[PDB]
Amino acid sequence: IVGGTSASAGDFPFIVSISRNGGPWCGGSLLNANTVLTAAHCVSGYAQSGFQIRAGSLSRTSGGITSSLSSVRVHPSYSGNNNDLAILKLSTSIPSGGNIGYARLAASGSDPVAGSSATVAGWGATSEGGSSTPVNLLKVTVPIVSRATCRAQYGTSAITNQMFCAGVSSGGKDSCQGDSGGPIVDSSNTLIGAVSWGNGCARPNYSGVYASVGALRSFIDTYA
Amino acid sequence: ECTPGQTKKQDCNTCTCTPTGIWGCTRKACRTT
Repeated sequence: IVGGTSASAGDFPFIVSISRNGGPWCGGSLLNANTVLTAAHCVSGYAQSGFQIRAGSLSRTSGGITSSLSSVRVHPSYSGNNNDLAILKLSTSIPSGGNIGYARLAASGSDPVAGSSATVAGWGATSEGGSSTPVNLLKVTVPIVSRATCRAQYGTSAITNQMFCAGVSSGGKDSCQGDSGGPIVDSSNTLIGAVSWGNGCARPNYSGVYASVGALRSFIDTYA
Repeated sequence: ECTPGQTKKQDCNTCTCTPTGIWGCTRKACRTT
């Protein structure tokens, strides 16, 4: 996370960190006792056995509850960067209560309105290309960028209706490497997306790109 | 500046050259370095 601040205990009850081979890698969102939603690219092509999840902690190294994976479902139509969601079934059921809860989801076929506010969180780098890896969770609030604008920055075919973007014209606030899969939410804390891709991090005129929960609601309900 | 449609990797992240001639890259934290 670039341009953000330390997150507070309870701001994202459902956020999880996801390590691979004992190192940081991606974030996610707990949907229920045995389901995590992350980015397709966090898990596709990789050995499911390398992944541990942590829920109920601001820290990516300690606290909360952990689980390995039972199975992984990548979007049937995950292609390039499009349809970039995967469902992870957990080996250990993580009950709600205390510091953990489950994510409510953006409405089926909804699309984040340009200019509206959204907040993303994660343990990724704090600068583009930075050697930083925060222990404690970070968060930034950014405006949604209209798809028409994002298409201007990246190209019409690069940005699909299963993606939406967020960022500030002059840069300064973004998700970054290590935040992949992690939640971006509206001001009801509804899960509207997962961190996916971008040109660098927090660059002027280059939005963060997100897999769209609204646009992909069908996939999620089916495999959750 | 890249030729649209080209691909590369920066560590563990796949990058794609978009129509506007820049690299779009995924946002994983790459461990074993």
